[PDB]
Amino acid sequence: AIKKYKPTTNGRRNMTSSDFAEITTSTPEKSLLQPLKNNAGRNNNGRITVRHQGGGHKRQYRVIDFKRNKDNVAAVVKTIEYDPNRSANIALVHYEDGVKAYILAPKGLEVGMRLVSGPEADIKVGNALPLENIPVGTVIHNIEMKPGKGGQLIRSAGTSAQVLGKEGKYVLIRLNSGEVRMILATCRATIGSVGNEQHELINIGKAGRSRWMRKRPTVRGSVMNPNDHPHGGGEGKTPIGRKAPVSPWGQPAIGYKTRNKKAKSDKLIVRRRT
Amino acid sequence: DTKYEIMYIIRPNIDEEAKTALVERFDTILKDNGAEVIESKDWEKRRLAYEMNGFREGIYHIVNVTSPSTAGAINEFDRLAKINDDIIRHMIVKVE
Amino acid sequence: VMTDPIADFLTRIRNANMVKHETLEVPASKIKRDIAEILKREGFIRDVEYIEDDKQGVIRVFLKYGKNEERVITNLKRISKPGLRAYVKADEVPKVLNGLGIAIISTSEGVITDKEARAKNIGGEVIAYVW
Amino acid sequence: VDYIAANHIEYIDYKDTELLKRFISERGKILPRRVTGTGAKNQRKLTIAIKRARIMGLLPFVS
Amino acid sequence: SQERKNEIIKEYARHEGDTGSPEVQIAVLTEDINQLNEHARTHKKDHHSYRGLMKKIGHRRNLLAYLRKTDIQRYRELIQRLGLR
RNA sequence: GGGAGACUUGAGUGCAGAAGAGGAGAGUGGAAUUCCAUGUGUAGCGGUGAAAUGCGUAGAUAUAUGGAGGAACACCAGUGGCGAAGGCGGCUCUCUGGUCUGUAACUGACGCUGAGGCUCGAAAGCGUGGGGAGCAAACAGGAUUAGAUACCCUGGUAGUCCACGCCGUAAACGAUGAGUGCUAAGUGUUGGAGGGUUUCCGCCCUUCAGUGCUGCAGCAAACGCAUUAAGCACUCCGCCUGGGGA
Ligand SMILES: [K+]
Ligand SMILES: [K+]
Ligand SMILES: [K+]
Ligand SMILES: [K+]
Ligand SMILES: [K+]
Ligand SMILES: [K+]
Ligand SMILES: [K+]
Ligand SMILES: [K+]
Ligand SMILES: [K+]
Ligand SMILES: [Mg+2]
Ligand SMILES: [Mg+2]
Ligand SMILES: [Mg+2]
Ligand SMILES: [Mg+2]
Ligand SMILES: [Mg+2]
Ligand SMILES: [Mg+2]
Ligand SMILES: [Mg+2]
Ligand SMILES: [Mg+2]
Repeated sequence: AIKKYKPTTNGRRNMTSSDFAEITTSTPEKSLLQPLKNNAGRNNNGRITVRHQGGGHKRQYRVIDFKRNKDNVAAVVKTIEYDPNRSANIALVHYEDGVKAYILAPKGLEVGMRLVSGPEADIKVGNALPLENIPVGTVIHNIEMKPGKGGQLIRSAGTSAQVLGKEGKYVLIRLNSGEVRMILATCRATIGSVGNEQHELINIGKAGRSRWMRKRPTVRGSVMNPNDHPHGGGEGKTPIGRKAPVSPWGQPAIGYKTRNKKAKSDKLIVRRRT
Repeated sequence: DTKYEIMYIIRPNIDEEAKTALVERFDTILKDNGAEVIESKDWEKRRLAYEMNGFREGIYHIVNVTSPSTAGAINEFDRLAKINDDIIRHMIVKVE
Repeated sequence: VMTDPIADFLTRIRNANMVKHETLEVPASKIKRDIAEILKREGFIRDVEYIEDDKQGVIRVFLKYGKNEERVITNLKRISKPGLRAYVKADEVPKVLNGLGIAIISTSEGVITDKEARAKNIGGEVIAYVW
Repeated sequence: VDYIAANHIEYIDYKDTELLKRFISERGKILPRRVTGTGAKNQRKLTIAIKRARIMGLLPFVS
Repeated sequence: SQERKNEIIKEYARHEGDTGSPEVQIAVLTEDINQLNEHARTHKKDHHSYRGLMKKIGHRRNLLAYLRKTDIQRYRELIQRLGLR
């Protein structure tokens, strides 16, 4: 659940966080940890390519098994663990042959559940099947766009998609965004929705907490100089003073669609949203 | 215990052996989940008063069962019957 | 729940008397018998009899109507109530209708009428008026 | 006359479509108990059975 | 459960065949009260059923008050057996 | 009134039965509306007292096929049922309260009322998050009119639905607190019980508890109430003391 802090200090005032009740351990799997460095939004050129990133707490990467292609044996859910890299929680699972792995923790997952993967897997929370074997109307997550590539869609905490129907070699899906699109039936997905649904309700509370989470301050263009931002300049506070608000590079910021107009996936996208 | 009666409609197209396999699968579901399948019969083959799932015909199969009320056999049958495509419509009613 | 069987007795008599019923029946209690016999010997009620059952017994009262079906008992009134008790000293004993009616009183000398109570010069609890 | 009473059947299956059909007007609508002469208790039981039959397709909703 | 009710009746019966008695009635009321508390905790919004529970609680308290008024020893023994306050 | 006993009528339990839109949770069925897609098809459709807005030649309405999804549950249906009140109507299942009728086995007054407290409490409203077909404050346009910030018409946001949490008010009414006992009949109908018949179905008689109507005595200012009292009585509680100000 969400616990709210008493207003002992102005910073602490109105702050909320997760009780982490579901989390069952604080000892990640040494076998599956990998190092990660904070790129701080800088590319191989070393230039800041994405602003407002850097700093914050050090993290170790956890190797998630988005592929879920080990259909030989069932995996028993050993623990539910906190993952610094993703909004959702992860689940450590033991395969009966001794392979350890991490998966996204679906809503309702419990220690001891024996998950299965493959066409014969039953329609149970956490099981993974090719999209063709999933009955219509099912709620799924961790969808992969290309067979064997591993789940890519519907992985944030609390998100979910729904299977709407079949056609040809594709399966109709409503994504978390509400977009309805076709996806190759041979692709896999996991039954259920991503747990930790409460994540969105957290109130960060103070600037220092954003910094912990690796968000550097965001400066409004309206208070920059003309050579810095299209909105910069002017005496006193100023309105936008242009045809429309624009990014620092002049791209309109309100309502201007940026999807490629000749995208190859327009053939597979049935109904758009967002 | 409580006595239930489960009448469900198999799509008419189904093969005889496929129908038999489906019937035994669902009977096994009930038994394993904790019910006592005291009777299972192929009641009739009838036209539907109105088209159901685009079908005007179907095979009505009856299953009289008696299970502890708390047992989830009835609930599991509902889940699996709804998922399965062969069965058009299932009715589970308490019989006194 | 019933809280004053004495008042209920008086009201049973009043209702039966109003409709001029010949008889009435009540659950039997000592004080009810005392009131019934007082009325009997005062001539208000024609007759009294007692039946014994397995609950508490029963008392049956035969009403008295004069010639031309005239009602002998004008009315009954409960004086002392569970909500408020009414106790009268020897000199405080009342007269109902300047003596034409009677007042049933409970005393250490028993259940007696107003005339008897003042003759004995004792007070008590004014159970009822009758006239 | 309460046909159900005369037949003396205290259990009204929602499968006896022949039994149900004698209590619905054309178009599939249900008849009043005042029309059919039946009792109130059996009328309620008939309503439940007819509705169950309709949902399972034994009887028509309309027409 | 009727079977559960009968077994508890036997356990707390004052004498053979004693169905109605402060002890038996209070024990049965306590079991149903505990059972119905679980139901209410599961169904927070079942206000009608909850009023039934409150009536049961009031009835059991009345029986306990009567028993404590009449026989304090039986009252003490009963609260000890049933783990009541 | 106090103490020690006794009793079973009140009260409750046991045992055998009855009905029910009582509550909660999760599902599920059909009609309809709206919208979506595509046929057919051409000039209007829609609406009013009359009109116009509006939609339709970017092909509408209509029309057939489906698809989508929201909401309400036609027929049954009934001064019918259930709930303490608010209120509860598609069907299924899970959980669950209460009520009534028998029997008389049990306890043996354990009961009534109940300030203060606590719980529930239509609609509207509020917070968070969902959902959103229809309807519809606000609002837009067309009419009416002296004016029309309305009635009328075309659209239409919140809301109306869900989960959670607030809010605690209604002509929340039977404008009639609860408990108990007593006091003509007649006739409907709900759920049981017994008997006398009846082959069964069924019909006659008795009775328990509801629900109506009619109607004695009595009450009432009158209107009317009348075993479902506003009659006859007792217990407890809430409340009233000219109108306005308020
Ligand atoms: K703060
Ligand atoms: K995290
Ligand atoms: K900023
Ligand atoms: K500026
Ligand atoms: K199905
Ligand atoms: K019940
Ligand atoms: K709201
Ligand atoms: K009647
Ligand atoms: K004044
Ligand atoms: Mg940024
Ligand atoms: Mg500056
Ligand atoms: Mg510039
Ligand atoms: Mg500027
Ligand atoms: Mg300025
Ligand atoms: Mg509301
Ligand atoms: Mg008020
Ligand atoms: Mg009656």
